[PDB]
Amino acid sequence: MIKTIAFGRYELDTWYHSPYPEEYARLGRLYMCEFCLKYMKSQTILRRHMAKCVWKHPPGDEIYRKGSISVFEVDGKKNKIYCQNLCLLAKLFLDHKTLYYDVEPFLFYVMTEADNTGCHLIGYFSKEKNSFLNYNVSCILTMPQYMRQGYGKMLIDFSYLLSKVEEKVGSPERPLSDLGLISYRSYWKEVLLRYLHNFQGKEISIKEISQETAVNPVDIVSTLQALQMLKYWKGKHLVLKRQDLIDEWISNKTMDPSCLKWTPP
Amino acid sequence: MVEIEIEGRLHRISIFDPLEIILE
Ligand SMILES: CC(=O)SCCNC(=O)CCNC(=O)[C@H](O)C(C)(C)COP(=O)(O)OP(=O)(O)OC[C@H]1O[C@@H](n2cnc3c(N)ncnc32)[C@H](O)[C@@H]1OP(=O)(O)O
Ligand SMILES: [Zn+2]
Repeated sequence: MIKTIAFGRYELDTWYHSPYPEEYARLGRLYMCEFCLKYMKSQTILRRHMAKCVWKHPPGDEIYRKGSISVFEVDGKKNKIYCQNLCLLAKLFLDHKTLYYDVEPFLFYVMTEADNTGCHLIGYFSKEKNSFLNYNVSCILTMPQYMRQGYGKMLIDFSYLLSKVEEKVGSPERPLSDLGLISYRSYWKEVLLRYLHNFQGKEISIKEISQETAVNPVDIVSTLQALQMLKYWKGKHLVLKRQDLIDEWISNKTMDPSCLKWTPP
Repeated sequence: MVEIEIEGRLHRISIFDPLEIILE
């Protein structure tokens, strides 16, 4: 079974089983087109494929661009096959992905990095078109080669940026994997410390903060507590402004909102 | 409203009430 995948110039170890056809899933290695995400049995097949394949980026629309860094919005109804391949690809690095086959109700936000051969996949997140639970991310992943460089954070940030622009608040779909939780804590703490740094008033509601960041109140409260910034007193709750933490908090690993060009689908 | 624990105590907090931002 699948231990490795060739992806562009990288050779990547898989963490988890993913349900590819047993035709493919009985091999040890799997050869992927880095641009259209077709999976193949051998180098020599991949090689002929790259000679035929016209794609140099993901389908859909490019809704963020800042130099070499893009995000594309791909509709799972319009690009059913690309989105499926991407879900299969992701299950190799997620313990549990809820859905693979049915990508129609999803939009896929594919972040890339451009070099002279094309726009290379850094990572993605999926979004329900219409979430009863107001989840603004279903699944998020940064590819192994790109992990721990700040990209996942840009992705998360970009999810809440779409939320601001839609005038919604959002949260990631429960349950969070452990790397997901570590990543969302770091993001949320940062959003909170940033907010308080710029805020000058003597009081705020959790709701105001939620309305401004598009972060969910329970996620805010939850982070305040992780930060031991929620205190109790008289018979009311106070927010403790930890300056040690704010100044702790002070490589182009940011999403710049003036580089978004988007209408909600 | 939302529930959690602080300094060994159960607490419950509003998300609409203004909370005193405080220092020491
Ligand atoms: C709702 C969901 O979809 S939950 C499922 C989430 N997806 C996964 O688990 C798939 C596998 N995981 C991933 O793809 C990635 O770990 C992601 C997307 C969660 C994070 O991507 P990355 O690009 O590595 O995150 P990024 O580099 O921005 O770092 C995010 C934070 O997590 C920390 N971090 C990332 N990986 C680790 C790790 N392996 N161990 C400890 N901390 C880590 C970083 O230190 C950083 O925090 P800090 O700024 O406070 O130092
Ligand atoms: Zn291809």
